[PDB]
Amino acid sequence: TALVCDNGSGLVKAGFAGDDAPRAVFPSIVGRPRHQGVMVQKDSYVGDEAQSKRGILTLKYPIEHGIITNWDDMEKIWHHTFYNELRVAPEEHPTLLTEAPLNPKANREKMTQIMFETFNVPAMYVAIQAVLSLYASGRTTGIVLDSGDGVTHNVPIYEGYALPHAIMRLDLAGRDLTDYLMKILTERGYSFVTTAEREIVRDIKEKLCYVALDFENEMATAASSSSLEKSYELPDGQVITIGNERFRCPETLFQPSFIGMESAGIHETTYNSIMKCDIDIRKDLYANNVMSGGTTMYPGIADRMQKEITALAPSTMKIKIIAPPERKYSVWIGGSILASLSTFQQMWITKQEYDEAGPSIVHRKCF
Amino acid sequence: TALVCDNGSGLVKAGFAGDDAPRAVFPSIVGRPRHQGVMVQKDSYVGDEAQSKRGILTLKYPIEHGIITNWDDMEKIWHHTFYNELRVAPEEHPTLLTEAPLNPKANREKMTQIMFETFNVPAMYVAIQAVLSLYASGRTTGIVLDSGDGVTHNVPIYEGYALPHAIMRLDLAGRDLTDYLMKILTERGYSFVTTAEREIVRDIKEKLCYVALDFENEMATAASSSSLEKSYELPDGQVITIGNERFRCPETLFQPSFIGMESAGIHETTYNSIMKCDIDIRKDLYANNVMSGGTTMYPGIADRMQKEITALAPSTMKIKIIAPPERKYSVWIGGSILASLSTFQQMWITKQEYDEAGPSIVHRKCF
Amino acid sequence: TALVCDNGSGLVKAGFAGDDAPRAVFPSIVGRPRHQGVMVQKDSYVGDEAQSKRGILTLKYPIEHGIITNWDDMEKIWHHTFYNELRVAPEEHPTLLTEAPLNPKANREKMTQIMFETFNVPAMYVAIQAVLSLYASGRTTGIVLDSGDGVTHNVPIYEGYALPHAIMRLDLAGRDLTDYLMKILTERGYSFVTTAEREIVRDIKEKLCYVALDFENEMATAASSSSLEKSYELPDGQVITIGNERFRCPETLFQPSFIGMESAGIHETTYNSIMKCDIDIRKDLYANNVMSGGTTMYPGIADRMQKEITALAPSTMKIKIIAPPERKYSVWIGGSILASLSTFQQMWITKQEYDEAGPSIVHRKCF
Amino acid sequence: TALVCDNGSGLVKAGFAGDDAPRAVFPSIVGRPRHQGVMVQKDSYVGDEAQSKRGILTLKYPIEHGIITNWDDMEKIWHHTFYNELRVAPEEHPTLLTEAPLNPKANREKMTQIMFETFNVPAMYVAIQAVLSLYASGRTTGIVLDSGDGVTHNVPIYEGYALPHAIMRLDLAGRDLTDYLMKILTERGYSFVTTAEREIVRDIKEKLCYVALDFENEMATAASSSSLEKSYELPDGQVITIGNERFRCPETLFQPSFIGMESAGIHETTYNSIMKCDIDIRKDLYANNVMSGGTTMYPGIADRMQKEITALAPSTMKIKIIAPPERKYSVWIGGSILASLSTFQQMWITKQEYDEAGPSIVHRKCF
Amino acid sequence: TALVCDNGSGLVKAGFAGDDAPRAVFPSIVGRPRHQGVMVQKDSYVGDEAQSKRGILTLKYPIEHGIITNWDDMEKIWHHTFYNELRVAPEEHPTLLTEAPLNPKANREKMTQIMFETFNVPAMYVAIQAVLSLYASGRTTGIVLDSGDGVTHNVPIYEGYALPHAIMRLDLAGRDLTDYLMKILTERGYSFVTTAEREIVRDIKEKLCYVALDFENEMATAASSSSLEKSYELPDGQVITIGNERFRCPETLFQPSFIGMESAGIHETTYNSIMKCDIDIRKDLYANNVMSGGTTMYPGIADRMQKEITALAPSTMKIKIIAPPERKYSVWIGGSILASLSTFQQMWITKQEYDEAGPSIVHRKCF
Ligand SMILES: Nc1ncnc2c1ncn2[C@@H]1O[C@H](COP(=O)(O)OP(=O)(O)O)[C@@H](O)[C@H]1O
Ligand SMILES: Nc1ncnc2c1ncn2[C@@H]1O[C@H](COP(=O)(O)OP(=O)(O)O)[C@@H](O)[C@H]1O
Ligand SMILES: Nc1ncnc2c1ncn2[C@@H]1O[C@H](COP(=O)(O)OP(=O)(O)O)[C@@H](O)[C@H]1O
Ligand SMILES: Nc1ncnc2c1ncn2[C@@H]1O[C@H](COP(=O)(O)OP(=O)(O)O)[C@@H](O)[C@H]1O
Ligand SMILES: Nc1ncnc2c1ncn2[C@@H]1O[C@H](COP(=O)(O)OP(=O)(O)O)[C@@H](O)[C@H]1O
Ligand SMILES: [Ca+2]
Ligand SMILES: [Ca+2]
Ligand SMILES: [Ca+2]
Ligand SMILES: [Ca+2]
Ligand SMILES: [Ca+2]
Repeated sequence: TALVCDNGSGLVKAGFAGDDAPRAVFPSIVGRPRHQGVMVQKDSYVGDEAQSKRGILTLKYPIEHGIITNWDDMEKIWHHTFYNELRVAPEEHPTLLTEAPLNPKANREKMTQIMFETFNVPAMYVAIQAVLSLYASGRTTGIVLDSGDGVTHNVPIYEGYALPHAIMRLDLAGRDLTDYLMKILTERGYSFVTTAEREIVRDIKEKLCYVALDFENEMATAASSSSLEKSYELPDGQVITIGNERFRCPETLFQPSFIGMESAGIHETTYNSIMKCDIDIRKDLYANNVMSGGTTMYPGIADRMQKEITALAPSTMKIKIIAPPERKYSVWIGGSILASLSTFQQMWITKQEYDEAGPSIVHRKCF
Repeated sequence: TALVCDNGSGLVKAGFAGDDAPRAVFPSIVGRPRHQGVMVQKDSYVGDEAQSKRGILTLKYPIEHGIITNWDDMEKIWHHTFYNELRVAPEEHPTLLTEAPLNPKANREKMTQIMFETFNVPAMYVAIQAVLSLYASGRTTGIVLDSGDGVTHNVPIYEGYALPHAIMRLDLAGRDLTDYLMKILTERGYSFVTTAEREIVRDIKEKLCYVALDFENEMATAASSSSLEKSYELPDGQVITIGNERFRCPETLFQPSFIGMESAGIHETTYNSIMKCDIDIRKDLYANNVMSGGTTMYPGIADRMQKEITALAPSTMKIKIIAPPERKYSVWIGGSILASLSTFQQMWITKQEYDEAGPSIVHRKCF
Repeated sequence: TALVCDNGSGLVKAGFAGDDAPRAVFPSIVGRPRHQGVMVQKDSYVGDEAQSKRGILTLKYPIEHGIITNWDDMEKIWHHTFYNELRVAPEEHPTLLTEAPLNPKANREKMTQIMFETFNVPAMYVAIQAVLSLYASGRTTGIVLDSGDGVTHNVPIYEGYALPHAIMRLDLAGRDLTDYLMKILTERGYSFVTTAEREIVRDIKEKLCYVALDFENEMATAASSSSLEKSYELPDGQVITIGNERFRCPETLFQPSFIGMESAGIHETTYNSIMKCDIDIRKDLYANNVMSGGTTMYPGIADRMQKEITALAPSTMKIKIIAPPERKYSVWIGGSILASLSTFQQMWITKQEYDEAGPSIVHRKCF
Repeated sequence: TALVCDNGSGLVKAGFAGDDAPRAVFPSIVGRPRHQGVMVQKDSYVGDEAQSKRGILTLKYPIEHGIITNWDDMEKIWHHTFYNELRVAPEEHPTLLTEAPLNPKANREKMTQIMFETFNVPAMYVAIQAVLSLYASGRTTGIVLDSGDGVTHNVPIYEGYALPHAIMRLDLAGRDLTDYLMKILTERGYSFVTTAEREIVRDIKEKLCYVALDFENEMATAASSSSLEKSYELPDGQVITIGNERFRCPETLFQPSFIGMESAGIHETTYNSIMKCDIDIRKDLYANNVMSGGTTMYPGIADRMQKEITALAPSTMKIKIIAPPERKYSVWIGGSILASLSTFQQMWITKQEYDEAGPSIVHRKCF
Repeated sequence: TALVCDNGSGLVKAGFAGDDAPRAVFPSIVGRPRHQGVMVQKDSYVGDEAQSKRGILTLKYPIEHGIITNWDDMEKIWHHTFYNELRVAPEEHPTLLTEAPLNPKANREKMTQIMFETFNVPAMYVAIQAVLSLYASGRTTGIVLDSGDGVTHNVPIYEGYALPHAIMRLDLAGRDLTDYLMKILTERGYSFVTTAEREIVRDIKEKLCYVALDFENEMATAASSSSLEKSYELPDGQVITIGNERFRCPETLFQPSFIGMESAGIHETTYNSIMKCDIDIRKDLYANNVMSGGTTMYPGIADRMQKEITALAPSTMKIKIIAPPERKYSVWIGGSILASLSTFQQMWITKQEYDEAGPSIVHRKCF
């Protein structure tokens, strides 16, 4: 059976092809002790173990904005995934990996070299995340908006054909929203600075943040009463209360100037991607906006996207946002479907054709 | 076998590693005759012999506030410990010594030079007292409050890692409480002035003093009736009676302004040490307050610490004070466990590496 | 004429706009008697009077890390500043106040409410300290590194435009270095514990501490000879000698792990702030590193910053550290220039627009 | 007008507030006949009358070491003071009384009960003797060394604030020196045994004893020649000659081991009191050593104290001993100043607040 | 062999060291003829010869109250002791002499000068009588009450250390009791006036006097019946009868006011000496009251001392009076033990060190 490993900037989603859910979901973090040991303990911790000991660790993400920046730490995470989480021998399982579009070419070349020389997989494949999200929705046409921890990207697909010139990629996703929430939480006197405290702010974001339908009207409501304020208990028992920060943090997705970026929000980027496509397919793309990734899980984000794109598109077009309840795992679920197709069993990069072409084989066999 | 010698400001606790109790416990005192001998007697007396002849001696503690101030007298005490109490040859026993944190560096350097050049030990090691107390409790996480005769100090440890920036040290312990009891005993007309009479007041403190749960409510009870008053027979048959002095003396631990100190009490110091630690480990520290040392042996001190820290900590935190019945010997018991570990046998400072680095070897091998 | 009051965590710098130096510079401290008065004396002392009577006082800083934590004590300091130091009526002087960036919003709201309701100023304004430092240097472009007693912060400014997303703030400044010096002075047997003795250590720091160009090479020099050791006479005539503590204390600015912080040093933070800025302005920022505040007054800190940033920046960039000799008062001097500009006279928050908008007016009129 | 009564162990100093000298100075003695009356005389004699009839009386001091041990005899002395010496009605005069610090609490409680119930004073107050000595010197800062007939005590005061934890009390004063002189006078064959003869030795002490600057060098001078020997005529015409006894008797103040005491001399005790004070006030205490009491009236004691403290203090400190010529009455003179202050008229313990609180009112109204 | 000469006020006890009893015991008297010789006899008689011819002699004691008042007569007694009683050459025997404590310094200086220049002893030593009594009892701890013919003195010794400040000396002993018995014998009409008749009264005292357990109850018994009356035959055959004089004479030891002295009795003096000692040794002193000297030989004096001290001491203390049957010679027996110790042979004052230091050598070599 094939292995499906979705190495996100934030989480590792790993499992076996054919299943309906990832078997192993854990943070893509490596932690190392920052204090001195006095009781006569490992050199580093990975995943959930690093998350539970984060009080005495410095946490490092080896993947930033979909790009692997620390290959020694990324090998620790893959090793932890295969041997400790899946408890499997990689030498007998074809491994399907994922990647954001418009990534550096050396990224997937080094992924290929490590899978074939360090883990000795029989075959591997690198798919594009947004394409897998369309497999999970059971569609062959649609513009996918995938937003994870590192990258937000749009990929328009029509009848199984990608329009690569219309692919959009924005280096603004969950981790940037977490950093922004940390910044605006200082307005109320709350100081989160360490990498461990960043994990606390991320949990605050996932529980209390939501997308306002009308941002300026929501800002007036939060300034007139405390009906929007909610409380959250920190790990040490302290209770913090946040008001408009709940919807100001996800508003960065629609107004990237909040964090100093010049790019347009995800609604304009989606519309700009559709407008780069041929005029005869735009109507089908307007009706099949597929959202995937953890950053699309904010309450109200589908209604806001619906409202924003409707204002940009012609009035006669039917705008439909497809937001499945399980869209946090759409990339893995789509990869599980793809790796189980009988038509896909010819698409694997085998060890034989890697030995005669080097790691550059991945560029002429994977989109 | 290894020797474990806990040189406290008040008592010497010495024994062999692997045992469950110190073999030799005696006062860390040197006494010299202050009168003229007329019957044709030693130049000085050490330990229990000085305590039994204290009527004609001036008693001197060579260790004050965990710092050895008289090295000639300290050598007499170590000599008495090895040859008279343990009856052992130090040249064939690795010796584990203890020290309070944040001590002067010359203190443990001169300890190393004396052990290697005067007693010619094969190896030695200087541990921190609070760390050894955590070994004795069988824990790897907790904030240790060790209070002996000289020093009260807090050391937070999480998963075997010390947080040195959160270590607190207060030069207020048993000997300061004894001096304060001597002062407030003059309110009833009892005058203790000599060093021998200070030993009598110390015995009064250990037998009659206790910690009040509510100090101001206890002061009103002692002022309304004599139900709190207790009697004590002096060595010469005189009987003294003390009332609120029983709980006013240990109250100095929680209100150091009684003796003119500006520092906060041991409850606030414990809380300040926890608040200096990372927020993700505070909950485990709140549940693992370990008390050790003779000054934590007052009846009611665990209930008072529980009450005081609960008022400082958030209401959802579970405050648990660990006060073992044998906590007066926790430092020695922990040192006996550490010196018996197979993983510790590489941590000794051997005579070979001392001959090539001098006494400064102790700073890069001992915490 | 306008009043310029720079309320630092450590010092109050106050004076009149148009002058070239603050008229009143005194410690931002409130002292209260901790002993019992027996001679038939005020309830509290402020500023220089508290510093001269500190032997019998407990000293409190109302501002910690640029945040006012005791508003009753802060009102005493402002009252002392206006009526006793400047000897002025605040009801007839617009008051320019300063603040660190990324402060809690309630801080400058309560500053506005006190200035308008307690002191009844006609107008006020809250400026950012680093921006004022750029006014003092006569520049419109540069990255300001301001480090006082409470906060170290970087603000990059290009052609008069701030890049707020690149603003960095580190809660590590002079007071943390003083606390660290107090800790490592115990290595030589010197014990400073009281708030009054902390003022002695601060004076030791300002006179003997310096920044080593190469820290590890300086540590080897101090360990081989006593050429680096210097003496200092305490107020009671005792003489202390310190060696490597002279440069170990300021080294915390470049290695915050000395005090248990995870953040990067001030050189990496400066470089990270420049790298967050647009690529077209980085060359001008590299050539205009402006240092201000008392914590940048260590001998050798400009040469060390020059060396550290040069190692981080590309080799073709010209790194220039601007360290004026009067940079301890740059914030006040810049505020004196700003409050005297004819273009600034429209920027004041007047009492009229405060009466119709409440203290929240300060957020939409002050950066 | 207020009455100022300084009840010393040796002398009663009584007078009216506002005066510059006590009106009544007489010995605090009660004498009773020890022989049989044959001529057909009182039951007891008080003060100067007991001193003139001491040949046929047994003399008793009701105050020993500042503690009233015979309350029936002490009432006789107070009665003699009010009605026979001052010739006044105590029911119309507030009475200021004095006491040594660290006295039993029952001492000043019974003083309060007798003044309010036996003599029916309208108001009373119990001051500390050393504090009054500082009033007499016109100072608000200084360490007072008061040594009378019963108690030697040090009280450091800074800016009107006492440091109670630094108060030192030594039960070694004039009466112990008299007893020691009686003992060493037997070396020359002179035998004084009765209580009446003790009064003769006291007069010898006050006339011939002095403090040697260098004791061992003075002992060699007295052993080589008779230049130090002086004569004294006893009441019966016999002439005695004393040599080194002149300076051996006051040397007990600096070497209390002469009379079997373990405590340090008055110079070390003064230095130990200063060293218990905060480091920032020690320089002012070194320059303001105030001496008071009859036992500081030995010729050369200020030069000896100056020499001894200079050897203990750092070389850069300026040691200044303040020894007024009228320092034998400093306690009374200071009490006369205090009782005449307009600010003190609220400090009296009135009869009204004594009737509602009992004699325990004196503890919460008097230091 | 060494000579041990105990020169008491009443008797000379002389012998050789190592023996268990003095070889020569005779009265310390010199008699001279007071009538005219008519038969054609010495100029003076010494010792037993003076006692047998006392009818025609005037008897003189050269020692009064332990002080040699007639040095020409004392030389006659020493000459009689060496040549007539011991029949020995003093030039070949080290001589141990005794003395009461608190004696004039010239007394033992002139003893040293006479022994070295008149008798030319090779070495000599002056011991304290009470210390020798403790040697005789085989103890190293105890308070010795030695009462001879001239002096009653208490010396507390603990573990071989004397407490000189607690030494008590009372110039009331056997000779004062003899004089008092002579006075109260006139109540019955018996007149003894001459020095020879004083020797008769002394013999009456030694045979008939005893100490009453309860004095006032014994006085009532003697006044109701004649059961206490005893008879005594004078040398001329006359028979005298005495009643309450038997116990009134020794009662002066417990009530010195009988002879006009102000001092306390021997029981209070013993208790006052113990109370001057450190509190930790009082229990051992209470259990080791050693009595010595001829004046402690009255029947019932140990039971009376036991009863009197028990009433003064705390009820939990065990009072034990050690009264050996041979305690009349305890000083000599102890001196015989001391002079025979091998450790004492370095303590002698030799003729060599006397020739270089003069008679003042005795003060820095003898206690
Ligand atoms: N309920 C939620 N609301 C908002 N954000 C969420 C929620 N759940 C997860 N996220 C965010 O989604 C991001 C990563 O999710 P995921 O789609 O797995 O991306 P990746 O594949 O990069 O790990 C994280 O930054 C996380 O904060
Ligand atoms: N039962 C008790 N109650 C109160 N204090 C005690 C008790 N037992 C011992 N102590 C105090 O503990 C102090 C020293 O104990 P210890 O922990 O051995 O410290 P150290 O290691 O410094 O000798 C002494 O000052 C003693 O007075
Ligand atoms: N010469 C110096 N060397 C090192 N530090 C100094 C020097 N002078 C002042 N400082 C430090 O600067 C800090 C505060 O200076 P300042 O810039 O006025 O800050 P603030 O505005 O917070 O008062 C103090 O902590 C002080 O110790
Ligand atoms: N000139 C002097 N020299 C030495 N001692 C003196 C002199 N005058 C008085 N004294 C001593 O001072 C003591 C008491 O003086 P005082 O200060 O009045 O004390 P108190 O208040 O206890 O009576 C007496 O013991 C006396 O012997
Ligand atoms: N049995 C006795 N009862 C009472 N007193 C006695 C007795 N025997 C001797 N004494 C008295 O003891 C005194 C001297 O005895 P001793 O101890 O030898 O003293 P010293 O050494 O002064 O001669 C004499 O005064 C004598 O009266
Ligand atoms: Ca993803
Ligand atoms: Ca200890
Ligand atoms: Ca500042
Ligand atoms: Ca006095
Ligand atoms: Ca005798």
